[PDB]
Amino acid sequence: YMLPHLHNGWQVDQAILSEEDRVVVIRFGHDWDPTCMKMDEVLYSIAEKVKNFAVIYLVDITEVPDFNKMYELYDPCTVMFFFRNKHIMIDLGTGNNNKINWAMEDKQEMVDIIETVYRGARKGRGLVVSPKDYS
Amino acid sequence: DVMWEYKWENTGDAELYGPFTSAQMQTWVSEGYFPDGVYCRKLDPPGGQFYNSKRIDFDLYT
Repeated sequence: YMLPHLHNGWQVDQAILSEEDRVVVIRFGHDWDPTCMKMDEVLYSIAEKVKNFAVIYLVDITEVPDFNKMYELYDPCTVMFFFRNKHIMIDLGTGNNNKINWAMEDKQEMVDIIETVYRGARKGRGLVVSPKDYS
Repeated sequence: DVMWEYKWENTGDAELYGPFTSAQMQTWVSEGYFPDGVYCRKLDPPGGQFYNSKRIDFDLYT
């Protein structure tokens, strides 16, 4: 019951474009990467829980480098959020509102973040605050 | 439909306060009753995890 993967820019475009009522969660990185391994285990374990309002996709940014420049994907692991084709920003308290770029292994915490993104974006917020301050 | 509980300190001993609507929490926020925030969580599901209300936008759950 693995997480779905997207294998080119075109597929990523279609996936971001295809959800009217769910957050599109994208993990940019590589399966082989340790940070990605920890983040993937979280995403895998919450995928069923959030499936009504979020879909999660994994993208290998070697196989799919299309967005590297666009979203400055220079970290080992990057989770980003999209709603109705729009990049949703989250104030995590880190100074960077564009992405989660560390493996947070708190399962419920990740669920709560996704739910906040969904609830915010549905009400037209392009920026939302994370429930916990990450320093 | 969402419901909240909160405590003044983030400790295992602090009193928790009955079920509240999101609108109720929002009114209390805007009226200055949580000037340093309170430690709140949704009542469903039971898991919990308490957050400082200062980071919670109660208007998102209305």
